[PDB]
Amino acid sequence: MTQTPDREKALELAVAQIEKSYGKGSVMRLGDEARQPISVIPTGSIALDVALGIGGLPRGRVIEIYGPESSGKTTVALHAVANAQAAGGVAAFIDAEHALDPDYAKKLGVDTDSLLVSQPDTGEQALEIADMLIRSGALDIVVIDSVAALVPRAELEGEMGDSHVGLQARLMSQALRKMTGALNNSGTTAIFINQLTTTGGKALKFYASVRMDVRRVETLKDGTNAVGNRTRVKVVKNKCLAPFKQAEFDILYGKGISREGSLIDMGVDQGLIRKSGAWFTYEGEQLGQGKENARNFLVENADVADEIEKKIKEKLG
Ligand SMILES: Nc1ncnc2c1ncn2[C@@H]1O[C@H](COP(=O)(O)OP(=O)(O)OP(O)(O)=S)[C@@H](O)[C@H]1O
Repeated sequence: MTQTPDREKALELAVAQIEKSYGKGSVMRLGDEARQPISVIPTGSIALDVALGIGGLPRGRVIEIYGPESSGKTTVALHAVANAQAAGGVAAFIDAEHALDPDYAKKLGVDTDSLLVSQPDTGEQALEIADMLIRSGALDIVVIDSVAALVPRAELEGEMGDSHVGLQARLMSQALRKMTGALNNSGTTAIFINQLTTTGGKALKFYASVRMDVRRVETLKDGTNAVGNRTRVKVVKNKCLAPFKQAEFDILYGKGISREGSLIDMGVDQGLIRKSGAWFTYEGEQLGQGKENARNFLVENADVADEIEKKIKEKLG
């Protein structure tokens, strides 16, 4: 085929016709600029926000965060909550692990007091409770802790002959379908924490519109012991912007995600902040000597912090 121009035009209608029936994120080029909506739940880390493309989590979708135990998910999730919350939004927390610490959550910015919590007996109850709580069209964000802890009724009792094995993947399958509808039809985004899959996974893997692979990189040293960690997240799936994009941020013990720290790391890799060796400078005057001093600077001089964060959004968005 001695073609050339008439190709790019035909390929247009291809994609064009693909999206028209399968959705707008069905086909993409890893290079495509990202589409951008009105609502988006900031994750609390400008780095990851600019790796999700839309600058934060997508409403009306189902998000999946998975990875080793003690990676960062619940933090990354609780943050999403604090944001959705600080915008006058209401959130619920479906607990199947019984491992939430409000003091921490509160430090991150969660308004625990008005944080709706639920602790289901069986897995179905947990998902059925999340359903209506979703159909009310009142919740902004809902997070189910552990897709691996939602044991079906059967297993929880004595089981049945009929045909068992793989009761979750079904409990999930069924659930996910009935739910997907109410989600992308109410504007409530739902987060599913997965503990490192094949569990109830499969189902979710596909329904999920954004899949996050969270993992700890190093144990952030601090001259002393260990303030926080160096988490690395990678959107393995993302129907809202080109996927396979990754980000890294710090999680200070008891402090949570270091917004400021991200402000700096993104700052330098965007030319807005300079590095005169150990020295962190920003458009003239100095920020400090060493990322921590820098961070410690931004944390209090919160007035400038916002300036920098503001500009990075005018630079990429
Ligand atoms: N209650 C807490 N108090 C102090 N630090 C915490 C607390 N919960 C989490 N962290 C820190 O945050 C990081 C892990 O976030 P987690 O909430 O454990 O998320 P995961 O998403 O890692 O969670 P499991 O799956 O580990 S709860 C680590 O660096 C922890 O030290």
